[PDB]
Amino acid sequence: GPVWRKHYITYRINNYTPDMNREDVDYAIRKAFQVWSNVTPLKFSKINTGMADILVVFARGAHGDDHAFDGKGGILAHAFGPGSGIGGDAHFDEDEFWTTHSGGTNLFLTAVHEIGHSLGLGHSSDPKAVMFPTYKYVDINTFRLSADDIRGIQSLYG
Ligand SMILES: CC(C)C[C@@H](NS(=O)(=O)c1ccc(-c2ccccc2)cc1)C(=O)O
Ligand SMILES: [Ca+2]
Ligand SMILES: [Ca+2]
Ligand SMILES: [Ca+2]
Ligand SMILES: [Zn+2]
Ligand SMILES: [Zn+2]
Repeated sequence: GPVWRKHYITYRINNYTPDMNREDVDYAIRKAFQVWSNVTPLKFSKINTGMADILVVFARGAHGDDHAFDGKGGILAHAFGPGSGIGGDAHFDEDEFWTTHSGGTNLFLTAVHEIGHSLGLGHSSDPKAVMFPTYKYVDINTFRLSADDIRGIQSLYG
């Protein structure tokens, strides 16, 4: 599948969930990109204007693509693989309740998984991997990529 053919990648947060403090949204997404730059040659930068490689969106229901959201629960988020336009973009379901913690849905952990998709990673069958296809909460202050995640991303970059 496609991969980014460049080392400097930009992102942009299109809008903010009302579920969280703004600076906490900024930090969760930043930390989530950091998980992947930790183990690859990629560098991620947040821009506040113009076109970014990865647009970060909060939206509910039908939101202008072919991956409608489904209300609270079920699908939490989705992301497009590397490429032009909507490629790379990561959408988060506003009908979920995003948090910094174990309540509602953890935005950081979700974003790590979704940014894996934005970078061109598929799913792992290992329940310990962040790329396992089903959301499972782990403590975020001690989060670490599984060895399966690392081999997956390192198969694509670096
Ligand atoms: C359009 C969707 C069907 C695909 C999407 N779905 S998801 O919201 O169910 C999702 C989100 C996060 C995870 C996840 C798994 C492990 C750790 C952290 C997040 C898994 C599934 C996904 O796999 O990213
Ligand atoms: Ca949902
Ligand atoms: Ca894009
Ligand atoms: Ca919400
Ligand atoms: Zn979408
Ligand atoms: Zn997934």
